[PDB]
Amino acid sequence: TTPGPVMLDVVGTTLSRDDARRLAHPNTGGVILFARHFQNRAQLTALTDSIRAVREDILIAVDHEGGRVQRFRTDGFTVLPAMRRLGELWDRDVLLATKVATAVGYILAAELRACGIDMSFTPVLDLDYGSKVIGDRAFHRDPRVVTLLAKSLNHGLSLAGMANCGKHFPGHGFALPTDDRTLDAILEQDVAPYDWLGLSLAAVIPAHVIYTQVDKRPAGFSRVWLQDILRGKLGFTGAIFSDDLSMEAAREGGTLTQAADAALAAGCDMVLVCNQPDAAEVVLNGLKARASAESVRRIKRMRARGKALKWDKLIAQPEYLQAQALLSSAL
Ligand SMILES: CCC(CC)C(=O)N[C@H]1/C(=N/OC(=O)Nc2ccccc2)O[C@H](CO)[C@@H](O)[C@@H]1O
Repeated sequence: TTPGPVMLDVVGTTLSRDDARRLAHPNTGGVILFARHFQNRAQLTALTDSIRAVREDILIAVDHEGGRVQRFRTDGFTVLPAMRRLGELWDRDVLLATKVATAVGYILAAELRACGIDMSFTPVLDLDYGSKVIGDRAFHRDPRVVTLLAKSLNHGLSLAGMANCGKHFPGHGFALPTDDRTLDAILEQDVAPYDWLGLSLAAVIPAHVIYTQVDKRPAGFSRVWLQDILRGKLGFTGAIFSDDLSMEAAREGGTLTQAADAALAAGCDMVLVCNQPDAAEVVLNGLKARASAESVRRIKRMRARGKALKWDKLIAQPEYLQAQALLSSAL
C-alpha cells in the first residue's frame, strides 16, 4: 500500500474496471486530472473519493496554475489569473502583491481540496523572457520577484494544507528544445528561485530541454541537473516529478518504458504518463525500477495535510471570502 513511481490518468468522470486495475498496480503512485475528468464538483469529488477507495496511498494532482492553465473553471471554481498578473501587481505595489499572491494560493488549494485533490503542479518558476508556450504563465522577468511571489503563493497553498511543485527546472523560459547557455548563466538567474525558496519549494518538474553546454541529456533524464545540481548543489530534498513523458520528443526514439526507467534512474521520484492509460499500463508492467523507501518518503510528503472543508462550508468561510475580495479588488 505504498505509492509506485508512475503517475497516470483515468478514463473519465467515473472509474472504469480498467482504471481500477491500473490504480491497484504496485507501480502506480499517482493520478493527474485534466479537463475531461471534470463535469461538476459533485462528480469530481466522487471521482477522487473512488480513486482513494482503490488506492488509499495514491497522489492526486492537477495542472491548476491560473490563466491559460486551469483544468476546472466552472460549477463554482474561481477562474484564477495568469501568474504574470501578479508580477504586474508587484511592479506597482510589492507588499500588496505578496498579500494577493497568498490569497490566490489559498483559493486555488482550498477549492481543489474541497474536491479531494492533493496538489497542483504550480508554481511556474520560469523567467518571463518573452516563449509562447510559457508566456503569461511566468510570474516576472526578475528571479528575485519570481521567488517572493511564488513563495507567497506556496504559503497560500500551505494554508489549505497543500504542497507545491516548481517548474520547469532548471529553466524553460529561454526534437527537444535546446539551451546553449553556460551553466553559470543558467544558475545565476533561472535556477536562483529554486535555490532561494528553500523549504518553501516542495517538489520540482524538470524541463524536457537539452542544456547543451551542460549535459547531453534532457534535464528530466540528466544525472547532472537532478543529482549534481538540484539534489547536490541545492540540497533539494523534495519530490521530483518528470514532465509529461507522452511528448513525442521526450522518448528520444525509445519506448515509454525506457524513458520512464531513464528519468527515474537520473533522479526522478515519479514519472508522468498523460493521456494514454494503456501505454502507461505497459510502463507499469515493463518498468525495471521500483519505488524506493526514500522516493516513497518524498511522494508521501506531497499528500495534502489535514481536513479539508467541503464546498458548502468553504464558500461561506471568512478567510475564503477575504481572499476573494482581495483578488477582486487587486485585479
Ligand atoms: C514550459 C512549458 C512546458 C511545455 C513542455 C509545459 O507546459 N509542460 C507541462 C506539460 N505538458 O505536457 C505536454 O505537453 N504533453 C503533450 C503535448 C502534446 C502532445 C502530447 C503530449 O506536462 C505537465 C503535466 O500536465 C505539466 O505540469 C507541465 O507544466
